[PDB]
Amino acid sequence: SGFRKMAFPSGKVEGCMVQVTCGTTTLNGLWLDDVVYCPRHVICTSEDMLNPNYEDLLIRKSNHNFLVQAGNVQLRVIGHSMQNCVLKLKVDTANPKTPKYKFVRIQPGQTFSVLACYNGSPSGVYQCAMRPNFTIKGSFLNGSCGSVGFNIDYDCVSFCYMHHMELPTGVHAGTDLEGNFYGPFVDRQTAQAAGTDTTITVNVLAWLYAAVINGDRWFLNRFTTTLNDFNLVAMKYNYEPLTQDHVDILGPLSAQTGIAVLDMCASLKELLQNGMNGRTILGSALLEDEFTPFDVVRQCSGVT
Amino acid sequence: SGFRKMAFPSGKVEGCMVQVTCGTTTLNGLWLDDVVYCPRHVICTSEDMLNPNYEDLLIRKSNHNFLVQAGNVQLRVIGHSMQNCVLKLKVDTANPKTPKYKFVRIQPGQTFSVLACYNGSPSGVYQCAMRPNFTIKGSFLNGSCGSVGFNIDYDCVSFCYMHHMELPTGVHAGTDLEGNFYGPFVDRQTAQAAGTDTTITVNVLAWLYAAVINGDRWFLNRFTTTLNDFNLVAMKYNYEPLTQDHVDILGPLSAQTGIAVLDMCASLKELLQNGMNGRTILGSALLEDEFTPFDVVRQCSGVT
Ligand SMILES: *CC(=O)N1CCN(Cc2cccc(C)c2)CC1
Ligand SMILES: *CC(=O)N1CCN(Cc2cccc(C)c2)CC1
Repeated sequence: SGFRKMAFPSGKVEGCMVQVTCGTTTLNGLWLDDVVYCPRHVICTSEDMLNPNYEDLLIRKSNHNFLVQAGNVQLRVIGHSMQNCVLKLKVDTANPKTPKYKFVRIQPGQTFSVLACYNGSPSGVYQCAMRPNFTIKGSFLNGSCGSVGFNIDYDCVSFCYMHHMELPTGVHAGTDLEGNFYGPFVDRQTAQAAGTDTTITVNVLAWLYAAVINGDRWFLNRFTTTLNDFNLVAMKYNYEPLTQDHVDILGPLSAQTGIAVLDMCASLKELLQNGMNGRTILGSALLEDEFTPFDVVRQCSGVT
Repeated sequence: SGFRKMAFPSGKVEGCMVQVTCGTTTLNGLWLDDVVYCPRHVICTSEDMLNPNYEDLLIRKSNHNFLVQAGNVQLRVIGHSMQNCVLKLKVDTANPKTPKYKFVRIQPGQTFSVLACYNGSPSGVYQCAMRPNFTIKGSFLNGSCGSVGFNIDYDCVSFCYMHHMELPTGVHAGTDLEGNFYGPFVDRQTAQAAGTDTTITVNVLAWLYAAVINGDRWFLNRFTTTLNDFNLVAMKYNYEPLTQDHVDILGPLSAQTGIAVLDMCASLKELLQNGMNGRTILGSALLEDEFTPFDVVRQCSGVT
């Protein structure tokens, strides 16, 4: 029993982190096989960051200008290329700690673990969600860029995020491992405002299911609703619209608890309309939206 | 910027987890050098758990009855002993992945990471605090026993917790790695109620400092207080008394922010007396007490 904001064990990713230095700029890289992936802004001075021409800046860089250190051992760079907003550095040595891996581009509302790193060294691990506005609410200081987000399926790491940017509002933007930004963001020191941070409705409902499974049941009421009726309330409260696909995805939690998805929708409706009245659910005084239905099943079933 | 509930990277501990099976009971063990540490209740049937005599039960067990598996490789048990509520299994092979380590017995209010494991396999990592009633609010299913809590100082893992028990109220009890329970709990299926779960005041104040550093400042007010005056309010709200030792420990956060500890006490006082009025601090609608002053400094300074 108990329900915690839980990250994947980070060991397999820890074994992949390196330091990348180009001139005076140091950030983190991800060493998989004989390729080191890092943000392309490693090649910039902060002077460059106002309006960098990455293709022009990269012409001035040779393989020997990319200093790649894995622990206290230097890797030999034998090629480099830009793919979107990441650099790929070819090294002469396959990472012996390379796990089974994939590169995935996640959807908004999907959760992942971040291994925060500085100078190629792991500092901590936490759980994030890709927000509906394609930002993430992370914990990233200067030097953290190139830190990655991932999911683990038994022995396979799916890398979904690399950290590139802090918006002036203190939220985070980054890329998949093909170097494509989530959302409309660019690796430029410019006016970039996030859109509406809407609540991930399917995640809240999953977490209400997690609450019932763990004995927090005070919010269960006598009501039901319809998708259309619920969605009128969701709109009013900046909640994502709930789709039949979302209902289908909650089916297993519905089955385990015997609470129909639309009945749990009606509980959520009353919580939105009435608030918590100073009560808590799984130790929270607000509705948590950074657990997926898959996350709730996993934590409630104990998958390794 | 941003502030997250952050666990230590778990790789060094992942390399230490094994499966221990005694007859039909399987839980987790911690393999350090040539010793596997696990809860002594591995030797019980659930029949035994009402009033087990561990010394008598252990007489019936030989080295060959303790099946220890590290990945899919079996370890040879060459000795076994009971120390308090843990078994120490001597194996013929030093764990090659043994990190620099210590065993520490933590104080209430201290935070640590848990690597939740099932059948010797890591499932997830989260951050806990030893509560003032010597319980922890964890996420532990059947098979999770022998999962450990730890802190990391650069390259040294300090193991502070092993998971043994769920109280009927769904909170968690366990031992240090000398097998001494935190609090008054016993490894017996009996009536064991937790005392008052008081709020860790010094941790709340640290997290208010973390909020100010990260731009959440609405709760800062025009007031100060005294330790004695604050402590009258702390008592009323089931907050731990604040000591001058706590004030001394907050000194660095005081210095960084230029907010006197007693001024931040007066902010906390008004928050206790007035509530959040539907506002949030670092994405929370309640006062977070599972970050130590050391944790706030680390996350705010980026230690690896
Ligand atoms: C994440 C990290 O380490 N950072 C330090 C370098 N910064 C460079 C930068 C890139 C893109 C936009 C801006 C404004 C700055 C990024 C943060
Ligand atoms: C943590 C875990 O894996 N558990 C399964 C075995 N249970 C045995 C037990 C020990 C002490 C008290 C009780 C009531 C049960 C513990 C939980």
